[PDB]
Amino acid sequence: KNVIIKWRGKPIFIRHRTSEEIEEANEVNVATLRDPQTDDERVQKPEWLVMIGVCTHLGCVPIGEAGDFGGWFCPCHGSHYDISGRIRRGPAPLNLEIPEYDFADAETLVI
Amino acid sequence: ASITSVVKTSELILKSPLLSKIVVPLAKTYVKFSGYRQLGFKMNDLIIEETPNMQLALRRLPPTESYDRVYRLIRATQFSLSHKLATGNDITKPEEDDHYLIPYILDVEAEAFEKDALDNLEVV
Amino acid sequence: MALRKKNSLLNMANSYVLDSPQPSNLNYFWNFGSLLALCLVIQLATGITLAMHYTSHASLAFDSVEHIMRDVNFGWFIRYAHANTASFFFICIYAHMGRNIYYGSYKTPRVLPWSIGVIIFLLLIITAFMGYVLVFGQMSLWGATVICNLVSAIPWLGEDIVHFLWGGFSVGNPTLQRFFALHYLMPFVLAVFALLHLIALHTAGSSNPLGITSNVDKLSMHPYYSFKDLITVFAFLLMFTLFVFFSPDKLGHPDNYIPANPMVTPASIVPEWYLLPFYAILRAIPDKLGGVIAMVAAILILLILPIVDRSIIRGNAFKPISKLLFGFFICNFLLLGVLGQVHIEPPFIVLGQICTIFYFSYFLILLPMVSTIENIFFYIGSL
Amino acid sequence: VLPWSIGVIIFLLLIITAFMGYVLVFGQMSLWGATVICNLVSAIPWLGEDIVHFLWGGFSVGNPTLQRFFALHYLMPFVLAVFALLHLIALHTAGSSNPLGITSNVDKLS
Amino acid sequence: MALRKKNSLLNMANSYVLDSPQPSNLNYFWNFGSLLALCLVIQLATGITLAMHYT
Amino acid sequence: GKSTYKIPDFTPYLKKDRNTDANRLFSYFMIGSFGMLSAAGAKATVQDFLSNMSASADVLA
Amino acid sequence: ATTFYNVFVKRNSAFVATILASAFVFDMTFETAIDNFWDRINAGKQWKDIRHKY
Amino acid sequence: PDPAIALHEAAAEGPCHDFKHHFDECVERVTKAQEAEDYDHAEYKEDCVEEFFHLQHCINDNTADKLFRVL
Amino acid sequence: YMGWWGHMGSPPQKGIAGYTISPFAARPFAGVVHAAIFNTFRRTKNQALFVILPVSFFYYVWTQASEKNEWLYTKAGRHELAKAL
Amino acid sequence: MTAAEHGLHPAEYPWPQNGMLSTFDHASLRRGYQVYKEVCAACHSLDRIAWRNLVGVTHTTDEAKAFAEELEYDDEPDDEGNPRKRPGKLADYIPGPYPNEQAARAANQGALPPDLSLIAKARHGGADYIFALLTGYPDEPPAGVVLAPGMNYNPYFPGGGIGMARTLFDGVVEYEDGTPATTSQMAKDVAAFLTWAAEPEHDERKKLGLKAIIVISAMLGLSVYIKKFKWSPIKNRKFIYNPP
Amino acid sequence: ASLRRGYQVYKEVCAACHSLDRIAWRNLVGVTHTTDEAKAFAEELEYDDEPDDEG
Ligand code: HEC
Ligand code: HEM
Ligand code: HEM
Ligand code: HEM
Ligand code: HEM
Ligand SMILES: CCCCCC[C@H]1C(=O)O[C@H](C)[C@H](NC(=O)c2cccc(NC=O)c2O)C(=O)O[C@@H](C)[C@@H]1OC(=O)CC(C)C
Ligand code: FES
Repeated sequence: KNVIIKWRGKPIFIRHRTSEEIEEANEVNVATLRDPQTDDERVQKPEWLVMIGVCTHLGCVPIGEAGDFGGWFCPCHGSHYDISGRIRRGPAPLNLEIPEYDFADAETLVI
Repeated sequence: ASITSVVKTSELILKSPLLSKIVVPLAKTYVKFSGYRQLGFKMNDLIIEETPNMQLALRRLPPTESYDRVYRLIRATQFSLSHKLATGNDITKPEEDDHYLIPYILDVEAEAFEKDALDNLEVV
Repeated sequence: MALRKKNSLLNMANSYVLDSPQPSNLNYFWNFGSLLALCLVIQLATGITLAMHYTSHASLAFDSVEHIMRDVNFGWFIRYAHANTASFFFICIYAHMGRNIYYGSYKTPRVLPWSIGVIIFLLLIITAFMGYVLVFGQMSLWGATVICNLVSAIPWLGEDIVHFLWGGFSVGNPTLQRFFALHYLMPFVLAVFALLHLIALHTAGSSNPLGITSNVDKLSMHPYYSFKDLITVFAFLLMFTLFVFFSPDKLGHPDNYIPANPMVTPASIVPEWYLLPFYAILRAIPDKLGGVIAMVAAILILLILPIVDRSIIRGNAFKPISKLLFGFFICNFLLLGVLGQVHIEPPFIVLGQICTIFYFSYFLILLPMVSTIENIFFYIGSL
Repeated sequence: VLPWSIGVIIFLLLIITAFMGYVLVFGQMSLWGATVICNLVSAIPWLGEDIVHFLWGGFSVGNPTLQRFFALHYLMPFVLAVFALLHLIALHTAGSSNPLGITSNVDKLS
Repeated sequence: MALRKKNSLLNMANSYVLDSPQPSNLNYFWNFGSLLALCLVIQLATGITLAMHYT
Repeated sequence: GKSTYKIPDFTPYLKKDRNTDANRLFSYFMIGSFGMLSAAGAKATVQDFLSNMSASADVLA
Repeated sequence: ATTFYNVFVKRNSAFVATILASAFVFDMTFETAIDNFWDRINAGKQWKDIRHKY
Repeated sequence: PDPAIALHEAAAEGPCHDFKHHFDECVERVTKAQEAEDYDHAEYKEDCVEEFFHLQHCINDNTADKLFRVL
Repeated sequence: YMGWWGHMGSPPQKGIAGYTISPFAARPFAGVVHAAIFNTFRRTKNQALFVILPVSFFYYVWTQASEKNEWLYTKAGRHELAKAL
Repeated sequence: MTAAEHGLHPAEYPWPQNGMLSTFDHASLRRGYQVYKEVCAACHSLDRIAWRNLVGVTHTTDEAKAFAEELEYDDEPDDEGNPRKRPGKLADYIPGPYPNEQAARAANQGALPPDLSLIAKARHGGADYIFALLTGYPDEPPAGVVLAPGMNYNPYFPGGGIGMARTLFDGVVEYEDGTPATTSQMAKDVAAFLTWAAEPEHDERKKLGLKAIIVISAMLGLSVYIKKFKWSPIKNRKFIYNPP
Repeated sequence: ASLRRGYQVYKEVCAACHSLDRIAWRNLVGVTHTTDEAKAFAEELEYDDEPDDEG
């Protein structure tokens, strides 16, 4: 599941990623990525994808679970984000920004 | 810039035959296009005077030359505000465009530059 | 002795607006000074009036400007007058600076009025930028976001400074309230500097289009320049009228009539037209910090004109090569303006870089070369 | 006389400035102060009522009044600073008086 | 000639705050003028600051 | 060119009827028209501009 | 014509009074004249032209 | 019925005939290209927007004044 | 560098006689038609090159740049755009 | 950018109000309000316009009060502090179809219909853009355009895909004045109406500008005579120099 | 310690009729209560959120 938390007006996508989702994200060779990053750089905890859910192209909010890399699809110009929230296809230049988030408890994070 | 600089550089150019052959005709056309003669000015009337050196040089002008300069400036100011040009005898002919002020300012500056040099002398 | 000379207070007015001795041959380009004074007065009158109807809270700002347009008697006029006069202020200020560059008003003995002038020009930019934000439309927000994120390029402290100016982590209510206070204040500071540059000028008096002394032939400021200033006041008011009453939105950007939305980014963020040349200069440098420095340097480099102009003659009236160079400089400054509003696409990227190099090379290379050569041509040519 | 006379105007501007600033809080004293003080203007014959409504921007003290007092309270201190500077320029012709009331032209200190 | 006297701008500051000739015997009641200047500055500083937070 | 008592030629600009009241009156008609429009314009400007301070449409409602 | 000058122009108090009275008259008449002109060039367009239907 | 329909048709057959034919030929090419297999796995998919804009821009230039004259 | 009336800082003037007539004695618009036509023609002709040269050059530059830009973002210009990025 | 990405620029139509001396056609404004009320108001708000604004522009006071009185607005709470509704008055603003953005987007497949009070000033093109957009839906999108789901092709809208479907069809409105309600007629009327909504001072502003232009022109003419008059002693000055 | 006791009086007696509208839960933290105690007080109440996706 992916949650949408407003944080400074901007939406925050929080996905509770499954084991096989993590695996799917850890596949793509870093080499072939507009914005080259691995999931380990993005998440500080593999079960908590926390991103700023604003598309890096112009600034629409991607519809999650949709896409072609089954992560997030920006409907505006058709840019596809990953399960890491990395850009794969479409006009968007960068991967979906990661806020500064810390796990105060294992059951609560602050953003 | 200093008038001294302008004068020295000009003399270097006039010395070199090659340089003078190409520069002197240019400078003559430049002055024709400049069009200060069409307001009845002599070249030297255009030099910036709000400097201590230039004020001193103007004070050293012979009375006649000074009175004539004041007339040319007033006449030119009047043509400027009327948007007219000089006609007839008011136009400065090339032979009348004499460097009446250059000798005075070169003496003023010679002293001022000597003073600066000598302020920096070192007994060996 | 006449009261206007005897009484100390009256004497100060007298020395500036009545008995002030002026050259008798100032042309129409000497009238932009008084037009800039008129712009500054209109902006204070309309500005103070808008402040009586404006609410600086971000939940209400945009709505308060709609209230001004729709409900306040003549509010449309006061709003459009204020917005358009800001454009006219920059037309007049560019004209006035252009006049000063062409006629060598920056040379001794007028380096001080010129240098204070460069600061007036910076304050006007800051003032007009902050005023733009107060509407809190989309251009307001996205302008403040982008411009204040340039400050992030200041090393080490940049980020901290930005958050301090915004009063928070993004442009929001705190930013809007503080820009309102400062935008109210800055025009008063600008008026004080305008008055200082005049006091500084009073020692030498106005330059004139011939670049010679005017000490030989002076005319009282009144009535001659009083009545000459009225012609351009009425010419200005004709232009003002055409914009304010008949095309009030011609100089503006429609995006500012959409309320600020932090999510949606506008199609294109371009500044107000009068900032466009500096924006083009900034885009020309690929480095973020480099770009900011270049943009500020594009204004501060005017402070070196007194040094780099090596001419023994004041102004360009008599200098055909300098006039051509100045023509190219002014047209390049307009091309920079146009390049500030195109998209960052070929072939405008390289063109913008060439125009930026030309802009700086005027001050650093060409003006020193050309002014040196003209000195030599005047001397040889008149021998 | 001239520095003194300009000073009397500075004193009036200070009263107006401080009165408007008091209104900006919009507490009970703010409101009831603006109500009673601006209803004194109602005593001006013939036009008094009209002037009050014009200053309030309405038929009672409310939002329009508050917004306009904010703008003016911001501005008035700058006017007051200019007059303060004018009374000094006026004073400069005679210089300061002194506690003996005699000339000081004989014995000056920077 | 000293810069503070030569330069027109500096000269105005000079004539008011530095070389201004004053009587030698002003008592403490002549200090309210500068306190009123200080009040006016504090009111501008605090006032402009409040305006950045006031609606 | 030399005599200062030979006043330069001003005939291109001198009005023949220069000392008539008609002549002065005309120039004051121009000045006065200009004063009239400036007064009418200032009244219009002030009245329109200050009306912003009268109750706005929402208040009047 | 001397008479006109002497009465309305010679004293500045009279001249300024004449200018202000003229300004008053101009203001009033110009308002009325523009109103009529504006109504003729915008005929059948304004609310006053269609109001009669209601 | 809608005046615009007639005016647009008239302007397409008349002063904007070259642009009409351009757009038509474009459409023919694109439809044919879409008909062919392994079109979905192509790099560049051609549209007809450019030709459409040239046509519409032309039609509008020839119609604007005429249309507002009949309203 | 500038004084005031009475001591303006002119070098001493002597030998210049200045003459003028009253504004009421002059035709303010004397020879205005001649000036508006012939004088303005003269003054414009003399300054024409200093305006025409830079304006014509920068207009040509802009025209070429804007036409290239337009062409690059057409279908025909796809390939040249791809190389330019 | 591609012209697609910019949107086709709208034609310049000769609106009644174009022209320095031209007001809006108020009969068109009234017709345009009827289009807004019967078509646009389903999805779009007009939040900055009050019922009082229509009075003496499009409607008499009675007609506008009748429109206001048909609606219910939030009153001040009753004496037990329970919420209450009241009938609308002239000072009320025209109410929107949706309570908030989220409701608006949910009803419009994610797209948020903007408020139309300023739309004529908030888009390049103004009335021409609104007219072009409403009339510019082709029967078929140009071959090769891929529309996102819930998008409609419209060349005037930047990007081409707009979340608003074609809405004006011949006879969706029945005008009360017997004007044939063709797509083009309704778009012209509503575009005029929205232009008025964005700039309601337009008629007054241009009349005062006519007065300003005339007076300022006269003062400019006079100021030039006066300048020349006062300067004539300086322009006419002549010198005779005798070198001493 | 008196402030904390006073809050308990406010909460159990005055709050029945009187509001304390200008004080946020965060204001009690490090004055009368630890962050945990204050969050516990806040989390017991319901406040108006932004509308859901159906508005
Ligand atoms: C049932 C829905 C619906 C109706 C009916 C409707 N609209 Fe819209 N409109 C929308 C939606 C949704 C958008 C936003 C489209 C987008 O952002 O993709 C929109 C956008 C607009 C825009 C702005 C497009 C832009 O540039 O951002 C204008 C103008 C507009 N509508 C006017 C009208 C007018 C005028 C009418 C009818 C006379 C109308 N609409 C009828 C739903 C509607
Ligand atoms: C509010 C903005 C400004 C106002 C009101 C203003 C006003 C004036 C006035 C009234 C004058 C004398 C009359 C004239 O020459 O036009 C003047 C002269 C001057 N101004 Fe400005 N000015 C402003 C901004 C600037 C700026 C930005 C500069 C320089 C960058 C500048 C530099 C000068 C200089 C050098 C002079 C002397 C020119 C000369 O007479 O030769 N001023 N200004
Ligand atoms: C040099 C003087 C000034 C300049 C250049 C200037 C410029 C601007 C600009 C450009 C805007 C944006 C206008 C818009 O698009 O709506 C604006 C808005 C504003 N200005 Fe100024 N301004 C000046 C002086 C003042 C002053 C003295 C005040 C006094 C408070 C003021 C109050 C406002 C207010 C309240 C707004 C917001 C309302 C609005 O947008 O119209 N301004 N200003
Ligand atoms: C902002 C308010 C004011 C400021 C900042 C101010 C400042 C000053 C200063 C600095 C001086 C010279 C030093 C001194 O004698 O204390 C002075 C002198 C003076 N002030 Fe004020 N003043 C203000 C208000 C007033 C008022 C309200 C009046 C009169 C009602 C006034 C009348 C004078 C007079 C007459 C002098 C000359 C006194 C003398 O030296 O004998 N001032 N003021
Ligand atoms: C002579 C200078 C000034 C005086 C005598 C003055 C006086 C006052 C007074 C008496 C109040 C009521 C204070 C309260 O009880 O809370 C006040 C409030 C205010 N003043 Fe001033 N003021 C001055 C200058 C300024 C200036 C320059 C600003 C610039 C904006 C300003 C902004 C405010 C604001 C925003 C408030 C309301 C906030 C508040 O009440 O604290 N003041 N002022
Ligand atoms: C009332 C006395 C207070 C002194 C300052 C007031 C103003 C003042 O000095 O006015 C003058 C009329 C001045 N013009 C000139 O110098 C001038 C000189 C030569 C030729 C022309 N034009 C040619 O035909 C001129 O236009 C001007 O407009 O400068 C303002 C900016 C001043 O405002 C200030 O600095 C204070 C503040 C409002 C900026
Ligand atoms: S805005 Fe996200 S795809 Fe273009």
